[PDB]
Order: sequence, then structure tokens, then C-alpha cells
Amino acid sequence: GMQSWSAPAIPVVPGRGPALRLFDSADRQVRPVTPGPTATMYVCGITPYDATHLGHAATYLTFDLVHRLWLDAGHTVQYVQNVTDVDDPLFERAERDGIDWRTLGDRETQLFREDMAALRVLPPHDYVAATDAIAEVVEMVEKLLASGAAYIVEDAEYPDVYFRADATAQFGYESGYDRDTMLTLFAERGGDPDRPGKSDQLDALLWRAERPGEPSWPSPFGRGRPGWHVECSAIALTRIGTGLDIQGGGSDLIFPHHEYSAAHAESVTGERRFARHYVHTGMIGWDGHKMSKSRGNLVLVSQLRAQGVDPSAIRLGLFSGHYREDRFWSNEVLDEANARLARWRSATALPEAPDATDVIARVRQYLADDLDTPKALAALDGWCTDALSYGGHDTESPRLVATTVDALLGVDL
Ligand SMILES: COc1ccc(-c2cccc(S(=O)(=O)NC(=O)[C@@H](N)CS)c2)cn1
Ligand SMILES: [Ca+2]
Ligand SMILES: [Ca+2]
Ligand SMILES: [Zn+2]
Repeated sequence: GMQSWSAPAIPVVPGRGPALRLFDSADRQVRPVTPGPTATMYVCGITPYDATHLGHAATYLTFDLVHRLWLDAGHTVQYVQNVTDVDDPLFERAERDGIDWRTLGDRETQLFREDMAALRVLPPHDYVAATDAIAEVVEMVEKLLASGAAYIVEDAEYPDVYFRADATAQFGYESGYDRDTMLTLFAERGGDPDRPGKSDQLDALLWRAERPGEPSWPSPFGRGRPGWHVECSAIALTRIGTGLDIQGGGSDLIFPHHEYSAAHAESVTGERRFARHYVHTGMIGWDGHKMSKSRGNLVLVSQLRAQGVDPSAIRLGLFSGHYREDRFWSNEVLDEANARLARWRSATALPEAPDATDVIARVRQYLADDLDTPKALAALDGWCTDALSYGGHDTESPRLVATTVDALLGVDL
């Protein structure tokens, strides 16, 4: 698809640890991740404004660990990620900024590429802009209308196309939310529960009819533009198929976004479950809200880099907390990450060190146990403190620890 970014070198660490076990948002429990020879991952990409904030970084670094752990286990990986380059919040920001929405989106997607490369994040194999996926959205809305899962609303001026929330009997399995909770979150996260003519308040926009002052594309259901959830449903389905191991993204995507994107794909395919695991993570700003320029809580990766922060310290700072805990950035967090990075660099610069077999095995076990980076970091702290306090006589373990931290954590010592 679009140009993404360059991968760093990935060293190969001899040996293997346990297979990855991951919490599944849908079943609300840790379950084994069991891919075929090619493991498949779709992670919802950015809406291209506000650069790469630390919420972005926390999300895509978490899936970088999965990517890296799959490669460590010998899997081939198919990583697909989108860009929501046409989007109502994007239009709003562009109008507020006095800039064209495509100039804004192109510029911010480029800043994302640069931050992802600086953070040494492994790139997706297919990087797909929403505007380049219109045809696949159209093909799949055609299928949804043919089966009756979708309908055109009775509105001559604005004949929007909607997906029936009861098109699948299992609608709601991924979030587990009841109707009242869905109504609240649907309204506050882009849905239109009060739109006249819908069969159910929870019916989701599939194709928004042409409006004055809005970009539009041709289609057999009239000129318009895609709904948000069917964009990612169609990209994931057409690129990966039904054998999706992981659907991932930020915390707020549990509902409505991933609930409907799964329901759209299960309805067209007849399959019971779109993805085997649903994985959510992110990070709030200082005020407990998602990071946004208009809140004055926005911390950008490029800001940290301009202040002289090592990108590996950003990774370590984000990894100091578990991805399903409420992570928060602060000066204290940055300071411990800087001190941890310097400590690790000291030990891996030693002429000789104690055997690294146990700590590498322990790091692999902790990462395999629902990405327990706090305990993996603590195990490395312990090996480093033993090497620096008491020493050892393996001339290879300093480099071997550095290469493992590189391959598995993306941290460059
Ligand atoms: C609760 O804290 C959070 C909340 C949200 C996020 C986050 C992560 C990645 C991308 C985006 S996003 O807003 O840029 N884009 C989209 O959600 C769509 N393009 C998906 S298709 C937000 C992080 N931390
Ligand atoms: Ca290996
Ligand atoms: Ca010696
Ligand atoms: Zn998405």
C-alpha cells in the first residue's frame, strides 16, 4: 500500500521460550496465542493529526513486542495497519488549523513514519490509507445489502447506508457491553443514535451519503464516503482473511469500533469470530484524558527527541508499566527510564559478565506471559546489578544481553 518506514536490523537470539499468552478483551481472560506458520495482525492505525503522541507510541510499541516475540519464536508475520486519512475529527482539526485536510494528513503521516523509525518499531507489511480502500468498502457494503444485514435509510436527500446491529446474533461478544452502555459510548464516540429512520439506534453507518462541503466517492448506492468501522473491517478482511490472529488498537476502540468491524466481517463471511484475540492499550495524558492538542496534555515523541531523550528511553519508560495497567508519563518515569538505560548500557559494556542463560530465559517467559515488561525489566535490572557489583567471566554475555534486549524489546544499548 502506502510507503511505511524502514525496519531496523533484527538480531536472532538462539533458543526459544514459551509461546505467547495474551489477554483477550473479548473473552476477558488470558488465552494462548496460537498462529499458523504465518502469524497475522491488524492494528488500527492513526488518524493523522497530533503527530506521534505517547498514547500512539504506547499502542504501537505494545504490538511491536508481539511482532518481535513472534519473530523470536520462528513465525513469519503479516502486519497490516491502516491510516484513517479521511475522518470527521481530521476534518475538524484541519478547519481549526486553517489547513487542508490532505496537507495535514500527509504531513502527520510523515511525522508518524519518522517517529516509528526513531523508535525502531517494525513496520507493517501493508500500510493502507482509508481513501485507498474505498473499493473494498464498496464491495463489502454491496454484500451486506444483498443479505439484508444492511439497508438504505428512507431519506431521499441523504440516503445513508446502515448496518443492522442485529445482523449477527453474537453482536456484543467483543465488548460485553449492554445496550445502555453502548448507547452512551456510541453517541460519544462518533455514532448517530438519534438519526431519523434507523431501525435500531445502534445501527452503524456504512456509507454516508454525499453532503455539501464534504469529499465523496462514487458507488452503486450513490455518491458518498465510508463509515469508520467498515473501513478497518474491509482492509483487515481483504488483506488477511478470516485467519486473523490479533485485532489491536487503542483502548477506546473496544466499542464501538472493534465491535462493529468484527460484526461487519462476521456477517459477510458467515464466520463466528473475526479475530482470535482483541488487544487494547494506550496511554492517557497528565489529566487522565487521551492526549490531544486542544487539551494541552499532548506529549509528542518528536518533542522528547528534541529535548535529547533517547528513543530507547521512551520505550523503557513506556515498558515500565504493563499495557493493561493505567500507564502515565511523568518526569519521574523519564528519569527512571534514563537511569535504567544507562545502567543497562554499563553492564553490557563490561569486558565480561555472569552467564546470561537464565536472564534471557526469564525475559522470554515474562514477555510470553501477557507481555509482562515490568518483570522482564526487573530481571534485566537484576542481571545488570549482579554483573556490576560482583562481575563474571563470560566475555560473550554482555553482547548477548544487548542483542536480546535489541531483538525482543527493540531497545538499542
Ligand atoms: C485511552 O488512551 C488512548 C486512546 C487512544 C489512543 C490511540 C492509539 C492509536 C491511534 C489513535 S488515533 O486516534 O490516532 N486513531 C484511531 O483511533 C483510528 N485511526 C483507528 S482506525 C488513538 C491511545 N491511547
Ligand atoms: Ca529464534
Ligand atoms: Ca575474569
Ligand atoms: Zn480501525
